[PDB]
Amino acid sequence: MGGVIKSIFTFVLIVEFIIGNLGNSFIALVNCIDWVKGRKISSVDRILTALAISRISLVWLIFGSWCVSVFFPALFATEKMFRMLTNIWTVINHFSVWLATGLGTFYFLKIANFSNSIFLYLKWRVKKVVLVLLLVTSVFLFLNIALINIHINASINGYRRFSSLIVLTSTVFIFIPFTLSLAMFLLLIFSMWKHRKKMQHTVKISGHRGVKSVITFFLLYAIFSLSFFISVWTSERLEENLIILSQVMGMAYPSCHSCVLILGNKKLRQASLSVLLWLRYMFK
Ligand SMILES: Cc1cc(C(F)(F)F)nc(Nc2ccccc2-c2nnn[nH]2)n1
Ligand SMILES: Cc1cc(C(F)(F)F)nc(Nc2ccccc2-c2nnn[nH]2)n1
Repeated sequence: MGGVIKSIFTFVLIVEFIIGNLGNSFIALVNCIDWVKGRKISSVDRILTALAISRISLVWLIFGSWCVSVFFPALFATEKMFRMLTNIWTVINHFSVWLATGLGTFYFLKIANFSNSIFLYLKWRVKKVVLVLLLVTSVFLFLNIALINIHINASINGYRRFSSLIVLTSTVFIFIPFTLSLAMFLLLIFSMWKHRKKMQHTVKISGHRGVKSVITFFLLYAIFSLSFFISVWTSERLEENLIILSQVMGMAYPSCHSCVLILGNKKLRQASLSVLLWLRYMFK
């Protein structure tokens, strides 16, 4: 039963790798092309391309880790790699997750409207707010690095793997930005619903159009949240082949969330449709 599970996990990891690579590469390439040929890019475009760069870095790191675990695994068994690779992974993943959270904050501030003066101040200071949020969050990165390093050092000292708790720490420190992003998304949905309710009563229908793209983000949130809920249960519930399971699980968000951005964004959606129609045309 182990062999079939391992093969299925490897295949799903391979498809995740290729899909994430192609999606993030498409995002970065279209943004760079539009930058080169005039087309003054927007702040959202800059954030999207930076996120794509971070995600391609993360997927390359994870795929290299998998290759090292497959080819000459003796190197992977070394403690030095166990420490260095996880440190670089946590740094890159923290930066990527908080960049995504910054994109969400930019959306929430730019689009949503409220009567609370604090919200108005953050709304009109949005550009400095997101940059400070990215800079101030570095304290979380340093604390995560210190905690993971001390935990692995203690585990090694006791030994002279114990990933059930390192993965727990990673999940705990990944839920922190995710909860804020979910709360902000719910707040924006509430704002849009209230705006449309108020618009449908006084103003006639002839006069919150983003609900069309809200459906896909809800699906992504649900799927990723279910996978993460399964993660904590599986970390202690059963089995011990967590290396491949964790290696595939940690690559879902940067591999699939990018496609959601592609469909949710008008520019990326138009680029995807143009690519599809160009593929059709060249076929002749
Ligand atoms: C591909 C790879 C290899 C390694 C390792 F080489 F360091 F093992 N780590 C990780 N990062 C994780 C990401 C998500 C969940 C868990 C870990 C995790 N497992 N063990 N340590 N961190 N991803
Ligand atoms: C591209 C796009 C469009 C829409 C729309 F449906 F409102 F138009 N919504 C989102 N999502 C968010 C919305 C608010 C706050 C944060 C996120 C978020 N968090 N993580 N990723 N995006 N994104």
